[PDB]
Amino acid sequence: SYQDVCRKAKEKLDKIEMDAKNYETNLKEQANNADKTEEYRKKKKIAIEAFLKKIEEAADKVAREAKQRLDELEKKELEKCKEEVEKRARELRRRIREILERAKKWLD
Amino acid sequence: EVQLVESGGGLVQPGGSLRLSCAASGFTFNTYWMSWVRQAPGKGLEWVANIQQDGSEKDYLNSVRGRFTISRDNAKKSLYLQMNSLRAEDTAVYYCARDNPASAVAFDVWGQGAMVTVSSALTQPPSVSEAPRRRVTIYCSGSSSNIGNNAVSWYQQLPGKSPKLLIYFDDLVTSGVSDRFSGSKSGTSASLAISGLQSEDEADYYCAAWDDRLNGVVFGGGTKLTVL
Repeated sequence: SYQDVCRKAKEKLDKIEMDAKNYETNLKEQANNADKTEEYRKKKKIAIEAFLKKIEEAADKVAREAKQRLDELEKKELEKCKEEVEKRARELRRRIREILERAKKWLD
Repeated sequence: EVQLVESGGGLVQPGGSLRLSCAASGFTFNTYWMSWVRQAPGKGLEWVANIQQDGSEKDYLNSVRGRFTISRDNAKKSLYLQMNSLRAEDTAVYYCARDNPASAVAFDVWGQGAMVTVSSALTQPPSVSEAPRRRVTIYCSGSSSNIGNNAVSWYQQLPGKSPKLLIYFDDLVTSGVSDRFSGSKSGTSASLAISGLQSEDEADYYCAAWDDRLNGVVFGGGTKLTVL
């Protein structure tokens, strides 16, 4: 069902968003407590970027497959869902960038 | 301190019921997915269930559907597993686990396990070996519905200990885990490479991934690593 595809996509994006939120919450504790050496700051920036790339890839995959799934179903409201999924992914990508911007500030 | 403590284990008759509980502390329990994973005596890991932050979604191992119920009470920071219609196949140590990142289906915190007595999709090599300071690789062969489309996790289990997450999202290393453990995924197979082998690396290693067809987490059969 197109409505089920939409709901499941929104649920998956909420799950990824909560993963990014818990990641940032734990990162606030990790950066503030660590010995911020030149090697640590270089390594932690890479680790954060690697983690946020995985989250961004996961959200991109959800939006891409939902858009494809809906395009096939219309060959059997829909565009409203397409817009909300695109909107959620866009908002999630802005959130991911903002976590990376703040992490770079706590490390320096 | 991030901790998960299970209780409620015991001996039950076949057809009976038992309720396990898990007390969580050291983290915001209400913001995480939580899970149960079991291990029959002398056997490999087998995932049982997941539950979303507020109970909006539940995932189950097919063989426990209609018998088990996962639930949580965020005020009491507790995860539960109500087990009904018990069978001999359900005898196992049941581990309470945190599922984080939930989008990677990775069990990043494990409890010590509660023992319960009622009285294949992923292929791994049964054994791998090498001398200290050398390297080994452990394959994990799957299909398009699991490894092909979903993030792979790797776990290390030392004798008499709970499993520990090493790798998640196919190749991200858990914070605190040595960078000599590395993961990779190509097509429908995954690999864990361990270089700089130490005597403490002697353990069973398990891969896992979500499977779209089985609608659940699948684990490999495990690999016993021996250090010469």
